Amino acid sequence: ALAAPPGELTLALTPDDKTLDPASLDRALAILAEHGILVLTGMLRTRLTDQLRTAMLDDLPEVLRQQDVPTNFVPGHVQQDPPVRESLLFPDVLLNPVVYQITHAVLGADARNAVYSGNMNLPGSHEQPVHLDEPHLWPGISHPPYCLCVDVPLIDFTLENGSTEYWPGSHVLNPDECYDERGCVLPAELERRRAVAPPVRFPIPVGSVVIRDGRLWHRGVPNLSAAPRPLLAMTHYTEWFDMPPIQLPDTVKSWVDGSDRHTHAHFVAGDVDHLTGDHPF
Amino acid sequence: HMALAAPPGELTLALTPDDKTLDPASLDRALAILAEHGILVLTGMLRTRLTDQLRTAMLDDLPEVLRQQDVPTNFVPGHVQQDPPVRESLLFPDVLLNPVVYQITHAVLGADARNAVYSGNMNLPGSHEQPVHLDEPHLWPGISHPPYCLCVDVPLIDFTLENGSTEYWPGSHVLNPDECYDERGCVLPAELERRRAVAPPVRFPIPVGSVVIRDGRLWHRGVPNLSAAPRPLLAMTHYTEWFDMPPIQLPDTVKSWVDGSDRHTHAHFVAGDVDHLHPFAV
Ligand SMILES: NC[C@H]1O[C@H](O[C@H]2[C@H](O)[C@@H](O[C@H]3O[C@H](CO)[C@@H](O)[C@H](N)[C@H]3O)[C@H](N)C[C@@H]2N)[C@H](N)[C@@H](O)[C@@H]1O
Ligand SMILES: NC[C@H]1O[C@H](O[C@H]2[C@H](O)[C@@H](O[C@H]3O[C@H](CO)[C@@H](O)[C@H](N)[C@H]3O)[C@H](N)C[C@@H]2N)[C@H](N)[C@@H](O)[C@@H]1O
Ligand code: NI
Ligand code: NI
Repeated sequence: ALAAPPGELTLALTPDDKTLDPASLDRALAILAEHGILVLTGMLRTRLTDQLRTAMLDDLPEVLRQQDVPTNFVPGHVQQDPPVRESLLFPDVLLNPVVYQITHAVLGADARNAVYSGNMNLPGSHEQPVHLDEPHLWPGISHPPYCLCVDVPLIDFTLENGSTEYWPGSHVLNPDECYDERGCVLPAELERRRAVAPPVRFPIPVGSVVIRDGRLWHRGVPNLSAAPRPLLAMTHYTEWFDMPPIQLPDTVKSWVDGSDRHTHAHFVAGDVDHLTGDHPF
Repeated sequence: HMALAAPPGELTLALTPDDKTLDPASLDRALAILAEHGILVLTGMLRTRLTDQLRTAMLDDLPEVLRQQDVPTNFVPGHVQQDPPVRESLLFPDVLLNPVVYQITHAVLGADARNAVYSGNMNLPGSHEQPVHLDEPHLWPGISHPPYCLCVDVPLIDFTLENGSTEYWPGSHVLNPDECYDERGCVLPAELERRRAVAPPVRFPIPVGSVVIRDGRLWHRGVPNLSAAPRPLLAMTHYTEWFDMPPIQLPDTVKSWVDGSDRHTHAHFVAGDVDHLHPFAV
C-alpha cells in the first residue's frame, strides 16, 4: 500500500507528449520486461476522461437492468463496454501514439488492439482471486509477451476505491499446475511467489495509462467509496493471436482503418449495441 | 543433400489402414521423432481407393488451373498451388479427420488443435528448384519455443527422387537465430551452409498411402520433377487454437460429421458448392 505510483514502474508524461525519446522508450521497455507493468501519468486530457466517465456512469443502469449482470469472479466487479458512438471514440484513446510506440517495440509493427471494454467496480464490491487476463501459450514454458493490456482509469484510483493489486514480475511465471480453467493462480504458487516478490497497490491519477503484460498476476479489490470506479480496458496482441474483432460504426472507418496503429475491427452500418453485442450484421 | 532409397527408419513408423490408434510405445516414438527431427513418415495409412479418387480429381482439375491468367506458383516455375475439390463425394473422414494424425497432433498441440488448411502442391514436369524455406515462421525472432503447427502432407502418387520428393532438413525446426529468415520464409544462405555441415538435408521416396507429419517451421524445398507426370500433394496443417488462420470453406453437406467431431477443423460451412479453383501461394 503506497501513496503514489512507485518511481520504479512510472514515467511522468504530459498530454502533449506524442513520442518518447530513445532513453525514455528504453526505460519504459526495461520496466515492462522486468516488472510486467508500466504506469504513464498525465497522458490523457481531462476533456476525454470526463466524457468517457460520464458515458459509462450514464450506461450503468442499463447494465444493472440485465437479467444476468456480467461479473468478474465476485460481486461488484461488473463487465461494461464503453460506447462505440463516433462522438466518444477518440484517436488519443484508441490510437495513442505513446501506447503504440511501446506496443510496436514489444509486439511488432503489426500488433493490433482487439479489446474495447471496461471494468466497473461498484461500492461494496468483494475481493477477486489473483488471476491473469491472458494465459501463457504452452504449459510449463517460458516465452516472450504476445499481449499488452492498456488500462485507462476514468477517475482517480485510490487505495479506498479499488486501485488494482499488481504482482510485479509475475508475467514470466509459468510452472506446471499454476493456473486453473479461469486463469486463477493456484494458492500454493501464490504463496511461493509472495515470499520472493509481494504484490503492490497504489493510487493512479485520472489521465494515466497503465500498460502491462496480459499474463501479469493481479486482482480487483473492494471499492469502499460512495462512487463506482470505472476503468476503460484495451489489449494489444501480436498479429497471429486469434481474437474476435471489435465492432465499430463505419463513421470512424476513415481514421481507424487508415492508421499504422492497427485495430482488429469490423465496421458496421449505423449504430453498434456495445452492451449486448446483439445488433443484426 | 543425402539421396536415400526409402524413408529412413529413424523418421518412419510403418502402419496399416486398420490402425485407428498408436499403442503408448508407438505414440512415444512418434512424438520423440517430431521433437528431435521435426518430420515423421507414417507408411500404409490410407487405402488406395481414397488416394486413387483424390489423384484423379486433382489431375482432372489441372487443365482448368493452368488455363487461368495468373497461375499461383510457389517461388519458382512448376510448383503450382492447387486446392483439392471440397465436393462431398471427395471429402473423406480418413483424410480430413484421420484418428492417428489427430492422436499425434492432440499430444503435441493440445486437444483444441485444429486443421485450418485443405490445399495442395502440384509439382509439374520441368519444375525449377525452390529456395529452402519454412511454411510457417517462428513467432518471435531469436527465441526457442515449442511447435504451434504440424503440416500433414499426403502424397497422391509414389514420390521418387525423379518426380520431386521434397528435400527436408531434419532438426531444422528448432533453429531461430537473428537475421535467419526473409519476408517469404526463405533461410539465409549463410545459415543454410552452417546447418549443412552439422545435419545435411535428405530426399527419399515416399509411397502413396503414406502421411508425412512435420513441424510447420521445418526447413524444406520443392525440387525439379524430371518425370513426364505431375506430382500431386494434398496438404493440411493443424494449429494451436490461438493461431489466427482464415477458415477452410466446406459445403454444409459435410457439416454433420465435420462440426460434431473432437478432431477440430477451422471451417466455414457454405450452402452449395465452393469454387476451389491463392492466399497460401508464396
Ligand atoms: N484486461 C482486459 C480484460 O481482460 C479480461 O478479459 C479477457 C479474457 O480474460 C481473455 O480470456 C482468456 O482467459 C480465460 C481464462 O484464462 C480463457 O477462457 C480464454 N479462452 C482466454 O483467452 C480473452 N481472450 C480476452 C478478454 N478481453 C477480463 N475478464 C476483462 O474483465 C478485462 O476488461
Ligand atoms: N504446407 C502447406 C502449405 O504451406 C505454405 O503455405 C502456408 C503459408 O506459407 C503461411 O504463411 C506464412 O508464411 C508466409 C510466407 O512468408 C507469411 O507471409 C505469412 N505471414 C505466414 O503466416 C500461411 N499462413 C498458411 C499457408 N498454408 C506453402 N506456401 C504452401 O504451398 C503449402 O501447401
Ligand atoms: Ni483481471
Ligand atoms: Ni514449402
